[PDB]
Amino acid sequence: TYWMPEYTPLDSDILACFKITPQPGVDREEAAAAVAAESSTGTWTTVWTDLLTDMDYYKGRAYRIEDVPGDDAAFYAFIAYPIDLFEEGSVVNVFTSLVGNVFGFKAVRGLRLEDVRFPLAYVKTCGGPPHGIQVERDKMNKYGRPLLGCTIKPKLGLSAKNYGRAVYECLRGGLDFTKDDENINSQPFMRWRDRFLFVQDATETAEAQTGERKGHYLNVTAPTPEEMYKRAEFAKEIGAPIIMHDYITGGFTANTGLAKWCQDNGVLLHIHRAMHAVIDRNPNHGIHFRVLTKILRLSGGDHLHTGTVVGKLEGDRASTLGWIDLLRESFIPEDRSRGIFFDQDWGSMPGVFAVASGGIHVWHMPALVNIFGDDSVLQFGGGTLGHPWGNAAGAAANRVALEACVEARNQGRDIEKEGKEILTAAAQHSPELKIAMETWKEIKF
Amino acid sequence: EMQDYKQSLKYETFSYLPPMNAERIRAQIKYAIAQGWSPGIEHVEVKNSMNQYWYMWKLPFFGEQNVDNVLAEIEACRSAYPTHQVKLVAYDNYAQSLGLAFVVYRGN
Repeated sequence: TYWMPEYTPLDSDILACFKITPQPGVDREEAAAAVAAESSTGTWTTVWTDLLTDMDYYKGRAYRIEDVPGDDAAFYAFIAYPIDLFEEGSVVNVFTSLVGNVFGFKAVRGLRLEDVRFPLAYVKTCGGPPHGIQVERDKMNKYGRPLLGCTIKPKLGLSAKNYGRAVYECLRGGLDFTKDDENINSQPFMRWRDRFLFVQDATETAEAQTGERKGHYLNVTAPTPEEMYKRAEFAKEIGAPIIMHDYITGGFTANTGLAKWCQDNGVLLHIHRAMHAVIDRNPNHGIHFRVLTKILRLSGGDHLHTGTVVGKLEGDRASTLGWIDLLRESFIPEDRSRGIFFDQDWGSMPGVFAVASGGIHVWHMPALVNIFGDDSVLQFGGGTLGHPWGNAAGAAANRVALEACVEARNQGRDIEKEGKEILTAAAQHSPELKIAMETWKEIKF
Repeated sequence: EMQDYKQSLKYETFSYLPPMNAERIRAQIKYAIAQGWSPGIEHVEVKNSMNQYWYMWKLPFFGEQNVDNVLAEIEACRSAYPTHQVKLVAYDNYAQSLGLAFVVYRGN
């Protein structure tokens, strides 16, 4: 009753693609049907109350099975769910319905949710980004390049005032943003109200001395919603332009509320993806990051960490580029090479800045600019704070490298091919960049 | 051997590079045009550089394919407002954004 190979999905249906690794011997159509049932009705055996309902309507149906290229032990199951199975404007409900129970199904060795098609009629019920890329650029007055940020380290042990000192020195050197670590909420060594006040002083001081708008992603991730909103309110009260939330660990209910609050109060929202690798790393069991990307765009954020792309080998980058498109673009066509199983239309829902972070330094700049283009935030932690002349100098080196790569790009140069030359030429006018290049040059013995 | 970082006011994109000569400015105009963006010129008093709304010089140069005419207008705007900061922008109608924006003369 759940395997319906003649079913043509409606344009309003939510669709899911599950990669199923069945127990050897289990019939593919039976497994697909079982996953459709558990993720909609939960059961195969009819009880009398079922007969009170329109059973043909209110069920998921598996409508297509495909081989997984390269993996004979698995198959893709495509399942369609009527739009009415779900609470409107609720990523929480869609997620709970799709993934609440089925991952424990004992007749499969593993289940992986690869993609979910959110129909436009459902997308229109969700708040989405508080601002999105283009509004954020207008509010911050920043055009024509990627934005630059830095996470303050160490993550532990700094007072509010010392933390603010680090923030101030980074911002004055040319970074647009600094960032709270995901684990910085309110700790004995640095209580949140003190952090917010000293960070805002740092931000204002650096802004005055550079004449460029600055911000610092103040983490409002908190034990309860009351605390989260109190911290968000205080950021607004003191004039902070941007806050941060850990959407998976704080959770989707909290995130969606906070994003609505940010939209209502003009505050930008940076989203950290802490814990994603618990869920998204195993290729045979869990939820692919591209699904978590769609969920965040609907729940809402103005920036989202996406991975750096450059940290993977050249043949392994396509999926990352796919979810970056899902995050930023209005319409993303099906493309199996990039792991996009369904066309995804966002309509007019704005895109979200892709944030590249993790182990990057000035020598990655040409590739980062080429791969991400302008609507990205490039975060440099060790690559700013580790500059031998300190944070302002570190920031300035990254800023010069970025601007030199963008200018070269705009001139029509192949900036990856000519990256060393572009950086070297810029370093002739920037002592800070010249020594940064020395600091992070890969030494080969 | 540590060198102290010298603080000064900045002016957004490209302001961490040396100021552009004619050749470098022309290359940016040609880029903007190749992207289908409409060049525009703005100016403002130095103290008001952070304003969201600068004075527009004439109107945006819609359909303009001639790089030299845009550069000539930049120079003409400078002549009209010799103490002002002068910015080149390029309007992207599909994004409702600016594809490019930078300060050509930093003001005085």
